[PDB]
Amino acid sequence: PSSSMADFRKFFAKAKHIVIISGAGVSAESGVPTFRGAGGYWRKWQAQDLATPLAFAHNPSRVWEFYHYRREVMGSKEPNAGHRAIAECETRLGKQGRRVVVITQNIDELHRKAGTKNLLEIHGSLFKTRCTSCGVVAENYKSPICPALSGKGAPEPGTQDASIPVEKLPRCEEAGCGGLLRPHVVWFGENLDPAILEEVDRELAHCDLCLVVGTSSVVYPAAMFAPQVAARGVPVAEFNTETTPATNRFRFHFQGPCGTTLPEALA
Amino acid sequence: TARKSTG
Ligand SMILES: [Zn+2]
Repeated sequence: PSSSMADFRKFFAKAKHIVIISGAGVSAESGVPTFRGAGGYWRKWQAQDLATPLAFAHNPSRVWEFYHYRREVMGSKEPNAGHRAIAECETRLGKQGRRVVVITQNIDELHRKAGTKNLLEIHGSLFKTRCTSCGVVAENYKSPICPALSGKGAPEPGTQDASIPVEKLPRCEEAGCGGLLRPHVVWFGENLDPAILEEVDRELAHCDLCLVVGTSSVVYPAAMFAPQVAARGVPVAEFNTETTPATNRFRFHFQGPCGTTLPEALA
Repeated sequence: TARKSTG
C-alpha cells in the first residue's frame, strides 16, 4: 500500500461518497483503552470473554459490572481530534452535496458527541439497554444504571465480584414488564442487526472512497467491509498505529495515531 | 456471515 498523502488527497478532493469505518483505535486518544491493546483487560478478562451471551447467561452480574464500569468511565470522555476531523469532514462535504458516512464498531457514542450525523453503530451502544423478555430497546445514561451497581465495576485484578442477585440487576420498566435488561450491544456469536447490515451494504456498494480507522480488522463481519470496497477497485486508506491482516488489500496505509493523521488527511 | 466472530 501507498503512504502517499498527496495521492490520497487527490482522491479525497473528487470523492462524492466516502465511507469511514472505525474501531476502538479512533477513541484511544480520548483516553479510552482499545480492546486488544494496553489496557484492554478488566479484572482478569478481556472483552471477548465477557461480551458473549454465555457469560451473560451464567454470570449476568459480572457482565453487568463490566458494562457498568465502561458506562461510568465513558461519561467523562470527550471527542478527540480524530473524531472531530471525521465529523467536520461530514459537515463540510454535506454542504457541497457530498456524502460522508461513518460505520463504527465502537459502542462509546463518541462519534455522536463529536457531531457525526450519518452514523451506523453496528455493535450497538454502551448507553442502550435491551430487555431479554420483551425486546424493547431504550436509551439509558443513568449513573448508576441501577442501585445495586452503585460503586461497583472496579477494574483492578483481585477485585471481588459484586454477585448481585439477578432481581437487583437492571430491570425493564416498560409496561410493568420487569424483565432482565442486557446491554444493547452485539456480542460474540450474535447477529448484527439485519436492517443495519442492509444499510452498510448499500454504503459499501456505492462509495467511491473508503477510510478504515483504528480497527484491528480481526472481528467479523466488520473486518471484511473495507476489503469488500477495495476489491471493487475503490481506493481504501487505512489509518492505524500498526499494520493489520487486511493492510495489504488496501490502496493506502497511513501509520500513526489517527488524531494526527486524520486531521491531515481530511483537511 | 452476520455473526460477530473472530475470525
Ligand atoms: Zn421488557
